[PDB]
Amino acid sequence: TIQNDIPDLYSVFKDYFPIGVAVDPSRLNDADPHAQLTAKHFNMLVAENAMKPESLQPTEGNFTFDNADKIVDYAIAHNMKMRGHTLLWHNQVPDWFFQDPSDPSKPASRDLLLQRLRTHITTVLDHFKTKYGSQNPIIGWDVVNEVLDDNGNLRNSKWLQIIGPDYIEKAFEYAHEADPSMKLFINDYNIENNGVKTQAMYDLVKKLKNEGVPINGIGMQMHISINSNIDNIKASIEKLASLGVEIQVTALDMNMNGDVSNDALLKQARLYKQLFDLFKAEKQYITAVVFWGVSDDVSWLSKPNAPLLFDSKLQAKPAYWAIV
Ligand SMILES: O[C@@H]1[C@@H](O)[C@H](O[C@@H]2CO[C@@H](O[C@@H]3CO[C@@H](O[C@@H]4CO[C@H](O)[C@H](O)[C@H]4O)[C@H](O)[C@H]3O)[C@H](O)[C@H]2O)OC[C@H]1O
Repeated sequence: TIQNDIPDLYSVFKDYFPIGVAVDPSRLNDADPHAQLTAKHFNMLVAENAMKPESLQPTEGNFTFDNADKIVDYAIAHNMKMRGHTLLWHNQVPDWFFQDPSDPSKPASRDLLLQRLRTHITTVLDHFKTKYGSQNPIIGWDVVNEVLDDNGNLRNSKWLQIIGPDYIEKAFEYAHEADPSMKLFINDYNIENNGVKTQAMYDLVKKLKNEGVPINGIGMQMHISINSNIDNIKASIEKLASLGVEIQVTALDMNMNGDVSNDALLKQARLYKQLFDLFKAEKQYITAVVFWGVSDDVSWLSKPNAPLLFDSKLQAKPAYWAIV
């Protein structure tokens, strides 16, 4: 059971930015404590998995929007905005995209893969626009996810192998053409560490924006750890923000490296407080902060862990109280 009388988390940040959360469609019923926690504390929602490519077009032409729509219906019912995650990735994407349909032992051509990407993006954005219209809660999409490798080069996924480096620009062009009302993001992890990947994200967005690619924002996943350096996060935000794009913290959680002791929870609270003070300080750039999961028991990190503000019993942790 949840604590009904403690402060609604997002309300603490109303003069700064929406606070959202990634959810599973099976945790949205009124009587479910995870759904109670979701509606109480967040004013923004993201599908943890239901809007990924395999979740929306498992086989060619066979679109499966029921789970995504269940999440959108819930967001509408609770007056929450949404982020769309994600139109292109190298995981949770079906193999059929990359196969020649007459000979599945061979790869699709550059033109066929680009056409498939255009059809997927356009169908996905047109589905939400035609079904929900002005009530569509989605304000933007992660158009491409994790396109850099950890050395800062372009990740050599099947998209890069078949099409070449301009597949990124093309995804943005297709999404902008389908729905020019959506803010378009490039999303990635490790770009908060102020290392080679941060520099590479800055370089790639600088280049694509100067070429007229309609990129509106950079999504910083923020899968940080109990040992993360706040100074590196602040320097990454400043560097990426200098491009004149919005910054959203899209998938925040904290890896405890197996240490879930009471001492570690107190260290986690001090670090989360510093992190949120930094986000507030950078409110002129940051337009959303989203946690990657509702509570520790449903976090995607392997066990043992304690990554979020609500524990495995759905209770507020020391980090919740430090932030509010
Ligand atoms: O048919 C069933 C399968 O579909 C099911 O497969 C599961 C699907 O969930 C995978 O875990 C997900 C991996 O993505 C994580 O989100 C990432 C987090 O990192 C970045 O922020 C990134 O941008 C996000 O997309 C999700 O949090 C996580 O749930 C899982 O690995 C896979 O096995 O398996 C069972 C079948 O019945």
